[PDB]
Amino acid sequence: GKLPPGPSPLPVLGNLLQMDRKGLLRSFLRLREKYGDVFTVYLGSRPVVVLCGTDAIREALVDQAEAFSGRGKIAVVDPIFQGYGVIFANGERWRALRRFSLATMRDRSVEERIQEEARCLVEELRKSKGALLDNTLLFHSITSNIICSIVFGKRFDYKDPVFLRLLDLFFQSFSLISSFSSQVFELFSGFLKYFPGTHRQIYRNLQEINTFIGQSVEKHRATLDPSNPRDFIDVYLLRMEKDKSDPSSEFHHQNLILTVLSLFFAGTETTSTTLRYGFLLMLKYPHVTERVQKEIEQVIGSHRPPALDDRAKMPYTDAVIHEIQRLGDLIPFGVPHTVTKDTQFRGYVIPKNTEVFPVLSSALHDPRYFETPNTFNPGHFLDANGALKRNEGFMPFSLGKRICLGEGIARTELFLFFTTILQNFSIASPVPPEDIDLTPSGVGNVPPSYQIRFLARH
Ligand code: HEM
Ligand SMILES: OC[C@H]1O[C@H](O[C@H]2[C@H](O)[C@@H](O)[C@H](OCCCCCC3CCCCC3)O[C@@H]2CO)[C@H](O)[C@@H](O)[C@@H]1O
Ligand SMILES: OC[C@H]1O[C@H](O[C@H]2[C@H](O)[C@@H](O)[C@H](OCCCCCC3CCCCC3)O[C@@H]2CO)[C@H](O)[C@@H](O)[C@@H]1O
Ligand SMILES: Fc1ccc([C@@H]2CCNC[C@H]2COc2ccc3c(c2)OCO3)cc1
Repeated sequence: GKLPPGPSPLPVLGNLLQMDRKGLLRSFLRLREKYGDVFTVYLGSRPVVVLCGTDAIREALVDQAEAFSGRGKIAVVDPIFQGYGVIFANGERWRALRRFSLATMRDRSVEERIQEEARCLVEELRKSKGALLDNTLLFHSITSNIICSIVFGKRFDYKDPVFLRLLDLFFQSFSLISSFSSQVFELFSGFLKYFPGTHRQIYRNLQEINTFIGQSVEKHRATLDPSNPRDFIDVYLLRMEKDKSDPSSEFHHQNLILTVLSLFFAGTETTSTTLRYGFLLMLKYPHVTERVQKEIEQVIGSHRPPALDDRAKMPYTDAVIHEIQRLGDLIPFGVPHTVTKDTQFRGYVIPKNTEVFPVLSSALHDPRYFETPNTFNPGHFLDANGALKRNEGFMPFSLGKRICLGEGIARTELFLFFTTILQNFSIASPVPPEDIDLTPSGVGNVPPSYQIRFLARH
């Protein structure tokens, strides 16, 4: 057995010279062209196995789900997470935190917090009276507020300057994490960590968030009612007490800080940018947005708030959302995995702990599953009867055991925010549809910034 084929590497520099300067995603797509769907690339001196196309990614993450369930490190944030918290934990630590986190958030429901946030957002947008605005901040705020409501048992006002201060420096961290400079850090951190760069700024920002999280933990502990836990932090503190006699237990303070940080880290920016991309497509394609508001009117009407049960009756809107996520492609080369043991895969052997990237973009644009993969097309998700249809290339949340933990919540946000906004508002912008440019990144693709008006309807 051996590793999947790929370009021969240099000793310190790995496959530096066979990389493309546009970044990792582009580097991977060009190599795929030369080497096939499964290949090995050296990021500095680390071998990394790259998976492209729906079928190879499913063969790994679904057909050998356990083998492929390891988590690989992200150099720019590892000095913060250091293998703690739900995202970056491995083995028994991960299993315990993932089990605990799923059970905890799945119990005012999440749906209800979302409808309340959407109600707050609409009330805020109305105050605009159709003024031009950049919706970036509002979309960061609504999605952060869903996580806040789950973890801290509260939401924050849109104009709260302390919320906004922390929000700003938190979201600044995402742009930085996505930059070319950080991508270079992913390859050569062993050297570059000794010099100034984005990694110090990412570190400082996230540590400052950890400080605030730590203060809210103290405050929760001081006011705790063990009979009536308020939120994720309360429930976790009760688990710490329950496990206090087990010194092997994963429920300690560091896992708590870093699990809370993980939920904001994974659950805010992807959701927010999906919404922002969505509204950019809805300005580019008024006929779609018109059909979505027609379906809203038929199913929901103009008086009551959308509810999640509405989605089953709204295949067209559901299909529009699927297509926004697909074309959005917000995590285009996945989040690194590792194999948890020596692994046979398509006739190659992948040694234990080798890093693997599932290149979700190449599934999202797979021409086997999407007739017009580069064109916005809700028909990709609709059958001949206009009913929603599952699509095997649709894996924006990934697949298998590491599948997005927040998938259910994120989809509920997407549905209720898109539909609650479009129920109450129509949209316009200074840029005619024809000149709207959808090209982003890209460790995470970021849409252009744009101006929009929300025009209150009857
Ligand atoms: C449109 C919005 C979202 C998208 C497309 C998305 C996508 C992803 C992806 C691609 C992964 C990597 C899975 C893998 O390792 O292969 C992931 C992991 C994760 N996601 Fe999401 N996400 C979104 C929103 C959220 C939200 C709202 C939450 C929490 C409320 C969240 C929580 C997490 C967590 C905690 C992990 C680590 C899972 C693990 O390692 O077991 N995500 N998500
Ligand atoms: O002088 C400071 C005053 O502000 C306080 O507000 C608290 C709030 O009660 C408290 O809920 C808040 O917690 C901050 C949690 C950190 C949130 C970080 C996330 C925010 C959303 C985006 C992702 C990151 O911190 C504030 C710190 O001040 C209290 O309102 C006052 O009692 C206090 O006197
Ligand atoms: O990590 C060290 C921290 O120690 C204290 O906080 C601890 C507390 O010392 C520690 O008591 C607490 O664990 C208790 C959590 C739930 C208490 C269980 C109770 C159940 C009812 C019967 C009494 C016990 O965890 C906190 C997490 O920080 C300090 O308050 C913090 O400032 C300090 O950061
Ligand atoms: F589990 C999760 C981990 C990281 C996220 C990030 C959250 C913010 N927006 C970008 C998401 C992906 O970021 C990555 C992707 C691959 C990488 C990378 C960083 O550096 C080199 O290889 C989301 C969920």
